[PDB]
Amino acid sequence: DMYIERAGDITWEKDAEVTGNSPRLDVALDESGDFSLVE
Amino acid sequence: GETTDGVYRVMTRRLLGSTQVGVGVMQEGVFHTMWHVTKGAALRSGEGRLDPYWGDVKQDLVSYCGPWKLDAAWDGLSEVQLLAVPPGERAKNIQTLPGIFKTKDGDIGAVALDYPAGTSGSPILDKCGRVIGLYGNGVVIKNGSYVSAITQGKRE
Ligand SMILES: C=Cc1cc[n+](C)n1C
Repeated sequence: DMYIERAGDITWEKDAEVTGNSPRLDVALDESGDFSLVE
Repeated sequence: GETTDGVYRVMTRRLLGSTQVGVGVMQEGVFHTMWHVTKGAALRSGEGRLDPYWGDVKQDLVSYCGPWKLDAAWDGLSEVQLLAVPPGERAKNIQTLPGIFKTKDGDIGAVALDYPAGTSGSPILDKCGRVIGLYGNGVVIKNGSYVSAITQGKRE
């Protein structure tokens, strides 16, 4: 039995921690909603 | 139950203790999360019940109490923020420039940020605070790192 609990407001934070790269990938999406890499 | 707009944890007591299986967005009276978090099951909010209203395994999305309401889209140029809600940890904003998933049916933004499975359903926002999609359905690339699609539904 699943339940939900509030965790916060949805707002943009000025000066949030900035990280992560921006990869460009060729992918396939199957009927089960799974993404996979195309090579 | 609590119907205030915002981000929420999705919990279960089926496993050991109380376990966070994902996250979602309450907006305009509708609860939005990824299909793989709830598997389409009903949810509790205090003493009230949230019933599924729309869902799609392929898109990996589900809405409760009404139709999908989120319709903002990544502009393809600007940095966005993941409002990560990890299990047992405070909600935190992470800013990043999305990458791209190129598919035979078009291109989708993707964020290269790695959080526990229970963070699935966390919202990705633009600079106006609009939800442009949910984090948690993606792929593991060559060097073993996680990249999530920016998954957004259609507002009918
Ligand atoms: C939300 C994160 C997530 C979803 C699936 N995986 C493997 N990971 C790390």
